[PDB]
Amino acid sequence: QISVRGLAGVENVTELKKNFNRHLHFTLVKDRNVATPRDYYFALAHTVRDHLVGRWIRTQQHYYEKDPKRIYYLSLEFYMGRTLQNTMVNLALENACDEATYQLGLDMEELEEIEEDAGLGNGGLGRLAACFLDSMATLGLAAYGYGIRYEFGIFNQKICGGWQMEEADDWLRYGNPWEKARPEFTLPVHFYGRVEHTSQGAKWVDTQVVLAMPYDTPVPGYRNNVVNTMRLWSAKAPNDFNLGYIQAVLDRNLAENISRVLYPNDNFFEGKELRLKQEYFVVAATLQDIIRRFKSSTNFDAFPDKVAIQLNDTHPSLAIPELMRVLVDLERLDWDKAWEVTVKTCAYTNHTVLPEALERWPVHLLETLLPRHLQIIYEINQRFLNRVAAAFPGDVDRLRRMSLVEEGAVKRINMAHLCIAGSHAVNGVARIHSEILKKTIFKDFYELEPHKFQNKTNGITPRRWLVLCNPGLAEIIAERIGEEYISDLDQLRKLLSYVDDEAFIRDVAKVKQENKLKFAAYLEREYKVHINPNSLFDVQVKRIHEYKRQLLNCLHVITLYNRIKKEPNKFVVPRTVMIGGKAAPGYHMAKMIIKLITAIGDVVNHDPVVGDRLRVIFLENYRVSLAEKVIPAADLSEQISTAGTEASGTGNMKFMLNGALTIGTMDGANVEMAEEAGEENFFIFGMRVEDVDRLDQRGYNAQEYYDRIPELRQIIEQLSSGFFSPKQPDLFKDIVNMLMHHDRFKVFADYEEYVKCQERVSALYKNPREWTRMVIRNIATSGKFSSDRTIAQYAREIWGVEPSRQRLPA
Amino acid sequence: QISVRGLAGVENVTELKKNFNRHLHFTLVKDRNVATPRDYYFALAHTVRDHLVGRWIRTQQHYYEKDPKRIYYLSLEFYMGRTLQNTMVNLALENACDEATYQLGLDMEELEEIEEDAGLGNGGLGRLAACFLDSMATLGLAAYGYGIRYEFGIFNQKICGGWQMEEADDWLRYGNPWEKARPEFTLPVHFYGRVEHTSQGAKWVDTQVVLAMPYDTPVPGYRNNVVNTMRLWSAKAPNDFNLGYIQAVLDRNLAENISRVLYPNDNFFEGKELRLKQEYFVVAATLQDIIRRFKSSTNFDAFPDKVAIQLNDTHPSLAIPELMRVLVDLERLDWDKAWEVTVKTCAYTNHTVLPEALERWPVHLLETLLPRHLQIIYEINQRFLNRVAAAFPGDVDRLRRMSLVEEGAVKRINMAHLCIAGSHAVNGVARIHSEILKKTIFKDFYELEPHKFQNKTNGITPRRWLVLCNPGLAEIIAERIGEEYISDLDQLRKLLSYVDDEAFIRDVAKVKQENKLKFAAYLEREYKVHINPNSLFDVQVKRIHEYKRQLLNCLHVITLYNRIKKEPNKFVVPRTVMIGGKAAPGYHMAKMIIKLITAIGDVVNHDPVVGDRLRVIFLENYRVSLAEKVIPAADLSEQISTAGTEASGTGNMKFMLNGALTIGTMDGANVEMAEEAGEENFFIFGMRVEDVDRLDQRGYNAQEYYDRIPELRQIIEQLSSGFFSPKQPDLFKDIVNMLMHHDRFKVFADYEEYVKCQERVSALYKNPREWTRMVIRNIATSGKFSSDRTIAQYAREIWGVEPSRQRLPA
Ligand SMILES: CCCC#Cc1cn([C@@H]2O[C@H](CO)[C@@H](O)[C@H](O)[C@H]2O)c(=O)[nH]c1=O
Ligand SMILES: CCCC#Cc1cn([C@@H]2O[C@H](CO)[C@@H](O)[C@H](O)[C@H]2O)c(=O)[nH]c1=O
Repeated sequence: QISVRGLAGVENVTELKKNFNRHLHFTLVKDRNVATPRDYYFALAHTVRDHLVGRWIRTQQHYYEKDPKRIYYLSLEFYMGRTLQNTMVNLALENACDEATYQLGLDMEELEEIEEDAGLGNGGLGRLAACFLDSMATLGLAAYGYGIRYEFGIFNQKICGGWQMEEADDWLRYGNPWEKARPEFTLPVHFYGRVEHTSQGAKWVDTQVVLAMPYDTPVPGYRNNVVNTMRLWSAKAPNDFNLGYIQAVLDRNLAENISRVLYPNDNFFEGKELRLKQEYFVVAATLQDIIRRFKSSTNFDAFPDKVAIQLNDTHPSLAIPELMRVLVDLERLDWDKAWEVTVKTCAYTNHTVLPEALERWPVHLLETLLPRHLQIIYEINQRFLNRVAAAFPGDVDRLRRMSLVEEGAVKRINMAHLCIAGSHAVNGVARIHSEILKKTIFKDFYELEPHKFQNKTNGITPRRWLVLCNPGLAEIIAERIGEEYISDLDQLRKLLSYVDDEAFIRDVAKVKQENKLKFAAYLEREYKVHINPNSLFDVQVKRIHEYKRQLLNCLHVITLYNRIKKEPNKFVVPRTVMIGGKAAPGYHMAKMIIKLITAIGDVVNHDPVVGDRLRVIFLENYRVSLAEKVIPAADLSEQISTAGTEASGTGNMKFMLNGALTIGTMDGANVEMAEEAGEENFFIFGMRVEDVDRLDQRGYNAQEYYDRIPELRQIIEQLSSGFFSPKQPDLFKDIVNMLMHHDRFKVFADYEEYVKCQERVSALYKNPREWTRMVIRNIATSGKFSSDRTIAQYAREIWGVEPSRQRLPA
Repeated sequence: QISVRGLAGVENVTELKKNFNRHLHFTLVKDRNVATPRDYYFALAHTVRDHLVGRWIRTQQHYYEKDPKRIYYLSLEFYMGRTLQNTMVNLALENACDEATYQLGLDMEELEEIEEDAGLGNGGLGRLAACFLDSMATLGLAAYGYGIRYEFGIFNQKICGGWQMEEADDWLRYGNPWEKARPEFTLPVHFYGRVEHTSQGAKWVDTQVVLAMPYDTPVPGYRNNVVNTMRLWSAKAPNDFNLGYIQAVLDRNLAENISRVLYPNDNFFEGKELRLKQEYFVVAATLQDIIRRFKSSTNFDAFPDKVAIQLNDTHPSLAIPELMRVLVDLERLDWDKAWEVTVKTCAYTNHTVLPEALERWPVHLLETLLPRHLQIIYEINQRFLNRVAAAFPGDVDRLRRMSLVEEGAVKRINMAHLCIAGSHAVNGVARIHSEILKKTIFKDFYELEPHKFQNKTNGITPRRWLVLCNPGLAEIIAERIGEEYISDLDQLRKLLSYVDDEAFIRDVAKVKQENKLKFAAYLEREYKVHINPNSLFDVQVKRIHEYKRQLLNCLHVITLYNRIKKEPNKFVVPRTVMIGGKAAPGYHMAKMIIKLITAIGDVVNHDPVVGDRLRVIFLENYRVSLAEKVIPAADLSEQISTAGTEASGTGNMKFMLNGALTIGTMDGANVEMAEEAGEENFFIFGMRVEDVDRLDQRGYNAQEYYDRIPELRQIIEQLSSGFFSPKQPDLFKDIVNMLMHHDRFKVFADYEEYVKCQERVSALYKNPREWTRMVIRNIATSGKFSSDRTIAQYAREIWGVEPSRQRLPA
């Protein structure tokens, strides 16, 4: 069908069809009279997985023989999504399977829709993990993702009467054809117990044992025959466990609960024991696996030349005292030497500066659960604070600020402080974010060790986020410049000499129109909701958080509605405003925000005066596979975090890649996107970081905006008075209250400039042709935002390994 | 190698080898450098399972087209053991795989040893289920086993300092290649709630929902290409379940605990809620599956002509009120008609008369858990007691004795009474057992409905219990008479004209000698224990229970030991006495018995005066696959239950089939075995049933035996005084106590006659040739004890279907 989806050679198609029928008969134990479309999905999925395995085995073999430095990416989240289409794209099988399945009388696309998302993440942090893995394999690095195999991932979101309801995400119900259980590599992990001191050193004893059983998932590189491994641990009880006989067997579940469920908090710390067990679990089991692999090559000086461990935020920060524990207590190296190895091995990536998101573990927790690690942490803190003392003599306030140990109410360990002390490199995830670390929360650490601090601006994989979700756009780009851009995204610059080409202008507009027709139809079929496809598609999708200011967007929507009612017969550029995202379960304000959005939709969508000029849709169950549909269909990308709060953002990059214009604050990667496209090709508004700081020190008084801006006062009164909630007049008193008296994110301060920048957007949209040329200018400069670039920088500047675009033999 | 294991045709062997390598590469994702013998087992197992599936699909299809009456065997236990070798035997693949694996440089036998037993049963009742399934498939009946898929089966037994220790049997750890999950046929099952009465009839509401997910296991017939289905249900939570978010997800395990673990009590009732949930669960989910299958053929008069449900004891007795519930509350048939259908559909098999084993459920339990079923039960009891009243007017004591409802302390439902009332046929499991039912516990029910009562003497499958475990013996039998006996065991009679053939005598003795050498070597390799293979192998293996009188055997062993010490230089026929079996966890006396046995072994096995004349070995972890090794190696089979307590026994049959002589009481099937072999070819001793009854009514006084039998007094004093437990002189005071004052099983009363019958055994053993001719006479008359005969009788006399030895096409 389309040229970027590979060859459909007669030999391949005939071969695919017979393996499909074999799996249906032998693996699935069905015949064609009883098979449902789900069985068809599995047969296709098993048939596609056969193509990986040979490559997977050879790649693991090549690494054994060639013995390169290995990268270990430790993360509590891997937000993978579906694997089938991605696997086909990376093996060039897409058109062959399309053809093969067509001939069997099946629709491949209808089959793809049956696959469950692997939702083993919350949002951006877990999704960066997934892009990173795809990029490591594409660049031929000998790289292993390590995490937890959660039985339940991020919950499924349902809306009932405008409120979010949470349902268990039972993603394994039908089986997962992508994983291979490896019970032969089960490893013990210890908890509780106590520390004995001997002649021979410390010993950790009387521990409970949880077993960690690994599951391997293949991660294929783009068309290079590399297939790396994502290893996820599952918790299993030992067999003498407790060993009522009955009750002892039933209690085996208290051990296995460690890997049962992903914690649904995003940018918010919760200090729960079960979460700490999860953190230790992945770290303890992964380090033994790493040491084991290293011993099959006694002399640990070469350890840092054979091993890099990346920490995906502070979730796996216990890797640091754990590496020490093993090195000092079990291998019996002296402190100083183990410490050199540790620092040289480990590196730390920070993903936020929000105070409520940082990990600070109560000492009484570590004390019970991990008494040895606490001793090690105390020792680390003591020797660290002696370097600080020595370099800044007499500065006693520095010592209390830098301490890994926080005093006060209950003593806590600051886990970020631990990571900085124990890593040779620390990085933020966009340039402005990295500067903020150096200027604010990590300032003291920077003056002590400037050479640790770096930036590695985030990116996204152009395989999932362009080829896979947007084949139409990929195809027209490939007609003009070839296919090489898919693994070298900088090549999109060449699209700049097509900015005045009339055929290209029309092709970009045509693709966008198709994606919108397809998305509108998906809204009607799967959610009985009616949208006008000629409207501007104004979309904000990401987790629900006050810092992301979904509330700012709400105020704009209500403003547009009020203007329509004031002058009904005046022309306005019509929009569909879509907003989506999950709220963490205990986060009451986020849940109120979701309810406000649908309340606004109840009023606006049923006003006959509005017609099809304005539509407000809340997109249910936002997740990876829903992003692959809505992103290509969007015209305006909303990236409107208060400046200084969005560390980087990655959705922003998804939208730029796929031909939507961006309205955004100078926050996070937005600053670098605008700089790449040129600020003229970007809808920038609102306070900079500097302005936010000026307003803080003076005092943020919301009443001031409410007094000076009549459009805003009318919205607040409408909110206060029951206009959007006629049966519960006082439903939104929490929101108005926070807006008026405790807004940490200054929603009013950006309101005026946001509404005005929004009119500039509608104006550009009235001129289809200039809208599209600006789109071409975005797409054409999105190259920097490939995770291949991000990973090459990690490889050269942190891991000390060289990337490779070379094919391995087939 | 041996002719009964099929052809090894060049085409088959070449084909087997390539599928083996395919599975190793594609299913297991290993290559030959990294594979361990466990991977080899799996590759063989997957390669063998491919041969079933085509047959499995065609058999399920044939039943759809031909629409015969279906048999449903409902049981809480399926004691399957290993599947690989059995599968090869039934498909005639054994020598081909042997050859195929030989050429790949593997030992098939070493591979077979890696398979976990499916220990989803306790002992004889669960094992009869397994023989029955094999026989139903061999006889071409359209028959389905239904049960629970336990995550943990009967516990693994370890001995630590002579005491039993219990370990979780984690049989699924590595996966089960034999089962196919079928999550598409998940069914809801209800609990708790309450009953509402409407205009329209009763409604059961406000229930908790547990989902039942089915797993299908193939059951292949012998060489006839029939492959039937064993369907086992797993408990799953619904997704809105509880829906802390965290805690709600973790609590999903309270629902799934239903299928977590098999209750380890054998011949002992425990009234625990979790057990009742298990019973309802299998019954509720199986009946919907049955009704569903029946509707794909509204008029329920034909239901009994399309469906038979066998109840494997009273465990699934709730099938009766449940069938009523569905028929009356959901299909809205009137009471009388639903009741006719129910009785005509259901039949009940009783497996014991022991009072402590019978199920009597406290009403307060059914009331909370199954309020509707209780109402239905009350109604059943009322209409039943009106037939009784009408047929025996004024007999008020009969009414209290026959009531499904027992009065007293706490009210209970007698589940046996329910089964008799609601079934068209009730059967015991051996002739004497069936007469006892008619004369004692079910006498009143018999006078009301004589036509319900039948006998169906148990049997065992000659495929597992001869061909599979004893190929040597099968081969020499086949040389003389052909192969047809394997599915027509009555043909072994022909062996009678070989009783005076010198070559046959030597071949039978030679096989026995081989099995003993092989078993002795298995004892040294796997348990570092040293045995003399020229000794008589005296074996008692079965669950540990006072009724089975392992204690009687102990007294004999101690007697032999004391005779040796009295006259050390007198010749005695040397023996290895092996005793094995599991004790239920809370059954203190059974655990004392195990400890006594090993205590006897500590003394006897280290006395230099004894030499290798007497050895006492306790066989650890007795289970199905350990039975397939020890049974063919045995000379004397010990079947020594007090007369009237062993309903049938089936081990007894295993041993007769495999060339051991039997020492036994006239109990259970022993009566019919002796009658088939001739009492001269059998070592019968002790009280008959009549004698036991005479002693009861007079009073059993143990002191009397202790006063008259000096050999016995010496054993008791030795026990009392610390001879067998030097460090805890009083260790066995519980045993001596029970023996002296509360023996419900009259161990002393049979002691004298047992010791004397034992000397007669040693005497016959001194003359190898006459020992062997007696063996030939046993083997040759074991035909009656084929479960094919048992099942043909169930088919003709209860189910109303005709068996079929016809091959289905390949
Ligand atoms: C203990 C660690 C806590 C921190 C954090 C988190 C950061 N990010 C996102 O991480 C994404 C990947 O770097 C960024 O693009 C985005 O700006 C940022 O909010 C998340 O999506 N969730 C988080 O919990
Ligand atoms: C509620 C039902 C209770 C009863 C019973 C049981 C019977 N049998 C055995 O069932 C075997 C199969 O019929 C017999 O050979 C044997 O004599 C008998 O003890 C068991 O092995 N376990 C039992 O629990």
